[PDB]
Amino acid sequence: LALAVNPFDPTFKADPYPVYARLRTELPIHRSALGAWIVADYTSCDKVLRSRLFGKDFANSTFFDHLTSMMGEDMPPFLGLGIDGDARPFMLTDPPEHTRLRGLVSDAFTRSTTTSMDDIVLSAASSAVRHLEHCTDAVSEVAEPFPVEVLSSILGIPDKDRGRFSEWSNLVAGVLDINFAIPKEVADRRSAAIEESIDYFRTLATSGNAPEGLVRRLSEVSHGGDQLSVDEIAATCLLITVAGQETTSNTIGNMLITFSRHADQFEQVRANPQFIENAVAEVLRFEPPAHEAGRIALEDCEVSGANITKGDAVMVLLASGNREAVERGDTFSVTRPDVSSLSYGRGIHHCLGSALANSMLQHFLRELSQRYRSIEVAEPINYKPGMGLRGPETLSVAVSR
Ligand code: HEM
Ligand SMILES: CC(C)=C[C@H](O)C/C(C)=C/CC/C(C)=C/Cc1c(C)[nH]c2ccccc2c1=O
Repeated sequence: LALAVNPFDPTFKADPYPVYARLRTELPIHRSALGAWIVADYTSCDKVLRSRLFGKDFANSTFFDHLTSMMGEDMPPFLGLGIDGDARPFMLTDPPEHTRLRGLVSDAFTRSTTTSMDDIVLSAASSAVRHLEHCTDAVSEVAEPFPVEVLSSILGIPDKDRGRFSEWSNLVAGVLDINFAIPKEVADRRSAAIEESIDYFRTLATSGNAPEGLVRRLSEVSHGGDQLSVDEIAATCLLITVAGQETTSNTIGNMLITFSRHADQFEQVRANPQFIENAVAEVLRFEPPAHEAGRIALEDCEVSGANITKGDAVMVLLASGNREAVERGDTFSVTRPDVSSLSYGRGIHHCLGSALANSMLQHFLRELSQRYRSIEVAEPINYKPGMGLRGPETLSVAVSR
């Protein structure tokens, strides 16, 4: 009973795994009575992410009404409060809408993320890996600019707007997570940036020669007469700008913390470079940037003797499931000839950007291990606030050639 009260943030934040452990041995599923259900075991986690009895129409759910009443506080700007009720082009939706949007978007997205763009991912990774030896904070000087540079290039942001995009990208990044520890002027400041980047994205799309890249390809995509509207194109641009920022930056920070804590596993990478991909999957497993994915039951349901009611919110603990996805799951091992993970979700909503995040993370680690013999981060680590995401706020790293 005192286990439930334990998720979250009484510096459950700083280390949640032993508590995730308690959950799996004792209380695999429970009503949070903050509001939602909480799910901790690999098998049910997979099961719920995959099932067509669970969806993501979050704006039309009672969940935020409930959360807000419980918190006694107004919702901060959040992806999927959508824009004006319409959370749809944010993929916080179910078939047949999600199906239509996913198909059109992923067709353009892949064409903008092929091995032709690889050189610029490497360039961004190596610059960042290089910045690490003369930075004060690896979060704001290295992890956060790397995905901003990459996405700017994927999207075809013109040279002149790079400064504008990077500023927007900064205000919007926290709109991925829920955080009720956000003053007013900052909600506003962040709201303006949702509005201004949607304004800008429309205009770039309707205005022919957007450079080669995603904005332009989102315009050209056509599946037998079917095609994205211009508000769909701009909302998708924003979704992609938010989706790929803090997930990627948190993971760069967490990767760093993890090789600091396990110097031998790093040694393995620098000495065995054929394991670079397996190591990335392992970081993402051991320290995922998102500890939860969310679902809404579309139907009264049974998931392992638990009784879920139409319209209940279900919090899927990706971070917990992962710790039992492989044998000895509490050991960080980059040599796992395996790497089963929930960090990208499963089923129809499987992270669309996951080949790109993997590419980014792999080039980053490859440059990292080729450039440096050791990395050490100063302990203890301060983590960003928020409900579902986990990664460091600041980071001091010592590095050696
Ligand atoms: C950095 C590592 C990343 C992780 C750990 C991550 C994780 C996620 C997770 C947990 C979801 C929810 C999946 C579910 O509900 O089952 C998601 C969805 C999504 N992600 Fe990411 N992501 C990452 C990087 C990216 C990047 C770089 C992009 C874009 C460039 C991206 C674009 C999206 C999109 C568009 C969706 C919605 C998919 C849908 O509903 O069909 N992801 N990803
Ligand atoms: C998934 C979801 C809507 C969860 C809850 O409603 C709110 C919550 C506590 C979120 C924390 C982080 C979060 C939104 C995680 C899953 C997820 C990620 C990582 N990226 C996305 C990108 C685009 C669209 C949806 C998601 C998503 O749901």
